[PDB]
Amino acid sequence: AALSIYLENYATSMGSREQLAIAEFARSLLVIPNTLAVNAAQDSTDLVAKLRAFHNEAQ
Amino acid sequence: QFMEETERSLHDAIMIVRRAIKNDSVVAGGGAIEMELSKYLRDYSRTIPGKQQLLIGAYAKALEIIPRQLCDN
Repeated sequence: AALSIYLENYATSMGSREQLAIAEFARSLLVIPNTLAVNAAQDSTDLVAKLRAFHNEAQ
Repeated sequence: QFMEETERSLHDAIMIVRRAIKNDSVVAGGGAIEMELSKYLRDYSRTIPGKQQLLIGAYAKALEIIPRQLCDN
C-alpha cells in the first residue's frame, strides 16, 4: 500500500508515459494484501484502500 | 462542403467571447485544469480511501479525458 503510494508518488513526478508506467506498477503491488482478503475473507479495498489510507508521508 | 464549419467558428467566438462577458472570471480552457484535477483528487485516492481510491481515482482518471481524447485522437 505504501509501495503503491510510495511508487505512485514517484509516478506523477516522472512525467510522460513513464509517469503512467510507474503508476501501473504501483497497482499490481496491491494484490498481495488482497489475496489476504481471499483467505481471511477480508474486503479487498476496505483492506487495501484503507491500507493506503494510512500515512503522513509514505513509509 | 467546407463552408459549414467555417461559420461555426464565428458564433462560438461570439458566444465564448460573450461568455468571457457573461462571466468575467475565466479559467484556462482546453483541458488545462483536468490534468492536475486527477492529482488534485488522486491525493485523496491516496489519503481517505476505504474503497474511495477507486472512487476518487477513476474519477481522477475521468477528469483528464477531455484533453486526453483530443490529444490521443
